[PDB]
Amino acid sequence: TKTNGQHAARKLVRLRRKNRWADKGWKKSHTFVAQKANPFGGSSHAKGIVLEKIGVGAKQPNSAIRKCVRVQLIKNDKKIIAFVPNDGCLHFIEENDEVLVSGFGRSGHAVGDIPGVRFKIVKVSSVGLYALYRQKKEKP
Amino acid sequence: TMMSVLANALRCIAGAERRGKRQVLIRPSSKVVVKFLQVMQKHGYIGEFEIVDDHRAGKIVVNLNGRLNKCGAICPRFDCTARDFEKWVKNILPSRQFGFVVLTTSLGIMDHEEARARNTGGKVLGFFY
Amino acid sequence: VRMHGNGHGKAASALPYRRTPPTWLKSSSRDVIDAVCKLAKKGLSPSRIGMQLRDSMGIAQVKNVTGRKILRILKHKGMAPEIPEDLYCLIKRATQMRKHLERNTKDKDTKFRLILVESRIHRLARYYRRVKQLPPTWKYESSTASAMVA
RNA sequence: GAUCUGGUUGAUUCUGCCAGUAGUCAUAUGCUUGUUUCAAGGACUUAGCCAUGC
RNA sequence: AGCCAGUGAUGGCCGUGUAGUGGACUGCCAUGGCGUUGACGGGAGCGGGGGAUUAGGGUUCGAUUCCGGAGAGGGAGCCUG
RNA sequence: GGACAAGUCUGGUGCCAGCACCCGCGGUAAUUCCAGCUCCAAAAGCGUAUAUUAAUGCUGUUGCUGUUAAAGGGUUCGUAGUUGAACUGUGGGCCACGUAGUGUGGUGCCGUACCAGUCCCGUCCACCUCGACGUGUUUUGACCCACGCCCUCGUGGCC
RNA sequence: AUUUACUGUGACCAAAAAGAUGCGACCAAAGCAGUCUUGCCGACUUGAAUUACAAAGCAUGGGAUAACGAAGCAUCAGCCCUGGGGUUAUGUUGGUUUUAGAAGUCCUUGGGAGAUUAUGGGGCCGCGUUGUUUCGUGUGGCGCGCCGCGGCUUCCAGGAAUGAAGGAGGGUAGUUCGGGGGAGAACGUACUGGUGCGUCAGAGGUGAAAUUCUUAGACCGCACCAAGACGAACUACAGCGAAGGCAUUCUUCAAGGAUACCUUCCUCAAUCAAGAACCAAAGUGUGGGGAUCAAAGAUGAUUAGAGACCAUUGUAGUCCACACUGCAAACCAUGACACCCAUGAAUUGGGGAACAUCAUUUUAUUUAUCAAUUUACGUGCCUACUCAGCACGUUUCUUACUUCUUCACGCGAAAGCUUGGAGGUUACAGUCUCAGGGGGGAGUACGUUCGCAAGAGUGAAACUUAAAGA
RNA sequence: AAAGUUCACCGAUAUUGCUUCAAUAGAGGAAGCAAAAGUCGUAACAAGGUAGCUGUAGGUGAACCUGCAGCUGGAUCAUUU
RNA sequence: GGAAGUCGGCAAAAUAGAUGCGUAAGUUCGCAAGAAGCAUUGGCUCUGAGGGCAAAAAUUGCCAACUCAGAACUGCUUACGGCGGGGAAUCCAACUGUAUAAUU
Ligand SMILES: [K+]
Ligand SMILES: [K+]
Ligand SMILES: [K+]
Ligand SMILES: [K+]
Ligand SMILES: [K+]
Ligand SMILES: [K+]
Ligand SMILES: [K+]
Ligand SMILES: [K+]
Ligand SMILES: [K+]
Ligand SMILES: [K+]
Ligand SMILES: [K+]
Ligand SMILES: [K+]
Ligand SMILES: [K+]
Ligand SMILES: [Mg+2]
Ligand SMILES: [Mg+2]
Ligand SMILES: [Mg+2]
Ligand SMILES: [Mg+2]
Ligand SMILES: [Mg+2]
Ligand SMILES: [Mg+2]
Ligand SMILES: [Mg+2]
Ligand SMILES: [Mg+2]
Ligand SMILES: [Mg+2]
Ligand SMILES: [Mg+2]
Ligand SMILES: [Mg+2]
Ligand SMILES: [Mg+2]
Ligand SMILES: [Mg+2]
Ligand SMILES: [Mg+2]
Ligand SMILES: [Mg+2]
Ligand SMILES: [Mg+2]
Ligand SMILES: [Mg+2]
Ligand SMILES: [Mg+2]
Ligand SMILES: [Mg+2]
Ligand SMILES: [Mg+2]
Ligand SMILES: [Mg+2]
Ligand SMILES: [Mg+2]
Ligand SMILES: [Mg+2]
Ligand SMILES: [Mg+2]
Ligand SMILES: [Mg+2]
Ligand SMILES: [Mg+2]
Ligand SMILES: [Mg+2]
Ligand SMILES: [Mg+2]
Ligand SMILES: [Mg+2]
Ligand SMILES: [Mg+2]
Ligand SMILES: [Mg+2]
Ligand SMILES: [Mg+2]
Ligand SMILES: [Mg+2]
Ligand SMILES: [Mg+2]
Ligand SMILES: [Mg+2]
Ligand SMILES: [Mg+2]
Ligand SMILES: [Mg+2]
Ligand SMILES: [Mg+2]
Ligand SMILES: [Mg+2]
Ligand SMILES: [Mg+2]
Ligand SMILES: [Mg+2]
Ligand SMILES: [Mg+2]
Ligand SMILES: [Mg+2]
Ligand SMILES: [Mg+2]
Ligand SMILES: [Mg+2]
Ligand SMILES: [Mg+2]
Ligand SMILES: [Mg+2]
Ligand SMILES: [Mg+2]
Ligand code: NA
Ligand code: NA
Ligand code: NA
Ligand code: NA
Ligand code: NA
Ligand code: NA
Ligand code: NA
Ligand code: NA
Ligand code: NA
Repeated sequence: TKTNGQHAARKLVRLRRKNRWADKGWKKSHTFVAQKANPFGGSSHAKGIVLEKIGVGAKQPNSAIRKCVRVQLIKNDKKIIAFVPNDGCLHFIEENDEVLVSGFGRSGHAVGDIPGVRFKIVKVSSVGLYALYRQKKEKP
Repeated sequence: TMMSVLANALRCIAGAERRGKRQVLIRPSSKVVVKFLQVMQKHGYIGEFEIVDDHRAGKIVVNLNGRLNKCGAICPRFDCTARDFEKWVKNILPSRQFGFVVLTTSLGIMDHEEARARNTGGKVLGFFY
Repeated sequence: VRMHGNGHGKAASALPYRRTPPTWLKSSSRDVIDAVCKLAKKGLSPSRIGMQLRDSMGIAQVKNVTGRKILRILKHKGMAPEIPEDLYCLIKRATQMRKHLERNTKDKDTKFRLILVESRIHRLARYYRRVKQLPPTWKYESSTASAMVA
């Protein structure tokens, strides 16, 4: 119901400071804890090495194999799972290749029916995965 | 306990006009209450009123003519610079064509239209329309 | 509402609008002052002096005739009580309750009421120290207060 | 521009979030690129290490 | 949730040192000084003029052209002026 | 396909391959996948990722919610803090003249109504003719606004 | 002695950037330039003028506020005049000495003031105990008038202060009101166990049984004894308490609210981090006590099974004293204080009217706009005294818990709320305080304070989800 | 007037020891979240077949059962006038 | 060199007084504790503080005792006696005490 006092500025300032920690959006941007757990060091992209090609089953209502990959990041030696989009496009990737990884669209949240994947492959050997798919370039 | 005589009086008048009464009794009275009522009466919103003496804070009986839609006090009494009249009119009034904001200035208690003519600011007391 | 309860009591007296004394009184201002000083000699509080005048000698208010209040008259004559009357009556009540609590240690209801009365005393003493009716550095203690009281 | 829309039910009216939408002399990457004017350009990480010339 | 005093902490007296004032520093004396109107400790961070978003109130950015401060691998000392 | 502008077109695949920010599509007639043809947006530009502002009255001073959706302390006392009743008081004259509400009195006063008289019917329900009061005028006078002047601008005290 | 906040007007405030005047760089993003009378030039060319929190500084205004002071006998001296008393300047500098002022300090005349009456106390005592004013010349109303005296003396300031909030506190009264609280003494049946008599074959328990007691006399009947708990019916949309809670009688102790009042006082107040006290049942420690019921345990059933529901038992507990604990669907799932608010029946306490007891305005012939008096009314019991008493009937008032199924606006997503709000809120501002921000992980982990323990308070994240919910 | 001697002061650097912060290996013991339409039962939703739920204490393969006080969010707004 | 000796650090070595600063886990809140650990210590010449008794009294005079705290100068061959080594854990017994005179 709040004060409304005309000399109660201190009470109002203290009230807003305490109650601003109760929303996840404000807390996440001010806490430095999600940044440390983020495999990317607060960046939009990262480079890594391919360790293995794996198949991830889709969630229950759907039924498919999603053709993901396991990548170790160069900057801090963390392991993640990245999705490889588009038809085929797994034949362009080999073990020990160098890839560029970006996020999905939901800022660290898993998307679609893929269980726990929040990254996707963007470049391989510094050519461009979608360009290879449309045959505009050849893999070096 | 009661902390504002002016706020108490304006709530009694606005409540009575909502119910369509002809007269209302206000208790207790004060100098600021009488001045506020004289501004409303001058513009033709209430009519005749009478003060009864009891050797304490008095009592007021007000006659209502049915022209008053709403009146109310503003707490706390914010300061209003002479260039800030448009901001208050936009916020608490139905339009820019009628209605008044009542201020207390060093020249006395007056509506915002008279204060603009005399070029004085002050502290906002209330409103009516 | 009451200071220390939930009761909403309205019982009180209503003074009249007309302040002039009636024409049948026929009692001078000097006579009223003499009657007030006699009763204080007998040892009555200002509240009891006013009731005695009202009930027997037909004086409705001691301010409407002689133009002075009862406690002001006593102060001028030098017969005012050492501590304010309302403060004294509260200290006396607390003393009686403590005496009862010495023998009865299971009276949790009386212990609760003692807390309220002592809280009222400390609030009253704070006001009287500010308006300089009590000397500064005046304190109420349960051990000492048994004295200086009825 | 003082503007909102999709998802909880066999249907209804809510609370509430998730998703959509517009900008950024705001960075990076992909595809594409005929003419002209004006412009920032190893800050982010490593106040890390330096051939040569000035 | 308490901080500061052997070895300066707050103030006083006579001095020394400085271009000059000063617990800046030597000797002696008193017990002071700060704090829920958030001291002490911790985290991020060069400050400002300003930029972005514009019903209004606000939220957020400012290493970077102008002004001020600091540094020249780290950290200490110094001559000439 | 919807949000969201634009096909109930033609082949292939058959819960596979894949699409899909969200809802969802795909097991033999797929408006959603892979393609062809048409069409849409904005265009020398257009997608994607991360951060931030608006959308957000989902941080609410302006401006949120608290019976049952998340949310009133088990109850009293109580310090710092915030908030706290009324009063000392805004004057009066003189003209002028368009207002200007009211009372008090002037002046005449068709018609209507009322009271008091006279006669007359009735005994349960009706009428005639006069000596005044009203109603309606017209000024005075006290409230009101506009415009000038004056005031030792309460009383008192000088002149 | 008067001061701040607020408000009007001006001072002091780098540029760039931002708002703005002017100029056809071909337009524009720009820039501060440029134009033409055809110039040995001119326009005395231009390049205006703004905003910039908060603090500071100058001079207006005094309505709302705020900082001071005071708490009213801790006070109050009344003004002007005339007659008395007891540093200059002497030509300059340096020394001695004076005459006067002024000041204070006591007497006295002149005058006018006063915001509160020289007339207040004694004694020395002695004496005796028809003129205005209404109202119709006149009438009628008119209002005023038609231990007492006495001279003296001494002492004396004792009346000048807003008012008493349908704000708080205190006082007196009905020895009012009530399952309110603490102490003693007793009372009542019942469950259980004994004792004494009588009788004789079963009693108990269940849906049906069995475990169990019984000719060594159970169950049943009468009388009595012992110990512990509990106070039925009356008992209610009733009372009291801050909540948790409180039910036999009598005797005691201190309190509490409401009502009544021409008592007193004069802002003493509301809400509250920190802090304090109390707080159901279970549970804990040390002594008592131990009738009933009964976690754990035992036995009999039932069942596919039955560590359960049913039956017979049975320990801790259940009760008291003194210490702890502070966890409830601790609920009205509804924070405290204050204002306004329509209707009809009821109810709990106090008071007024009534009953009973005592005592013995004009007017007004010709009117009316918000009336000048709706105030009315009886019953039963009652000395061959907790009594001028006790109930009932009728009309008002203050306080409290409520109802409408013959309760209005208004509000709400709805169910519903409604003088007691969940109303008076997008027509959004009376005051203070505590919580919430999608569902889970979770009131969990870690750290710290409190506790004998059981626990209590404070209190995250990584991850995971598109709904959960009303 | 150079080298050089002694003392005071400023003080880099190294070693040792405390304090503080940030990341990190671990046999074993647990908790949470998912998947697979695995095994045992049936606690809740109807009086869910013993009404349900809160606090507390004990017990048991699992859901749960039992004792004491409370609530209706009940399966009763209700019966000596 | 530093336990490689040995069943076993047995025996020996080793710590050490006083003063200033500082001190962990655990805990029945009393302890643990001298926990752990760092620094100073001579000689000589000086300075300050800590009192009684008298007097016509913040004054003057007379006088006793041995502690504590500082300064300058100067020195070391680390130099009598006496005087705890410390820490991290497991098993048993709560603790002080008694007890096989002559192997426990
Ligand atoms: K000095
Ligand atoms: K030079
Ligand atoms: K097909
Ligand atoms: K909300
Ligand atoms: K017990
Ligand atoms: K049982
Ligand atoms: K609780
Ligand atoms: K009652
Ligand atoms: K159950
Ligand atoms: K079931
Ligand atoms: K239970
Ligand atoms: K130890
Ligand atoms: K011993
Ligand atoms: Mg209170
Ligand atoms: Mg259906
Ligand atoms: Mg930095
Ligand atoms: Mg900068
Ligand atoms: Mg940086
Ligand atoms: Mg730049
Ligand atoms: Mg640079
Ligand atoms: Mg430098
Ligand atoms: Mg470098
Ligand atoms: Mg489509
Ligand atoms: Mg469409
Ligand atoms: Mg997107
Ligand atoms: Mg097809
Ligand atoms: Mg935002
Ligand atoms: Mg908005
Ligand atoms: Mg809830
Ligand atoms: Mg509550
Ligand atoms: Mg006020
Ligand atoms: Mg500019
Ligand atoms: Mg009062
Ligand atoms: Mg028996
Ligand atoms: Mg009974
Ligand atoms: Mg108990
Ligand atoms: Mg026991
Ligand atoms: Mg139990
Ligand atoms: Mg049973
Ligand atoms: Mg039994
Ligand atoms: Mg008990
Ligand atoms: Mg609650
Ligand atoms: Mg609602
Ligand atoms: Mg609501
Ligand atoms: Mg509001
Ligand atoms: Mg949440
Ligand atoms: Mg402990
Ligand atoms: Mg225990
Ligand atoms: Mg806990
Ligand atoms: Mg049943
Ligand atoms: Mg079941
Ligand atoms: Mg059941
Ligand atoms: Mg159960
Ligand atoms: Mg060996
Ligand atoms: Mg060997
Ligand atoms: Mg040895
Ligand atoms: Mg410790
Ligand atoms: Mg030691
Ligand atoms: Mg032993
Ligand atoms: Mg021993
Ligand atoms: Mg032996
Ligand atoms: Na739902
Ligand atoms: Na060209
Ligand atoms: Na070109
Ligand atoms: Na910054
Ligand atoms: Na600089
Ligand atoms: Na917002
Ligand atoms: Na029981
Ligand atoms: Na309840
Ligand atoms: Na009602």
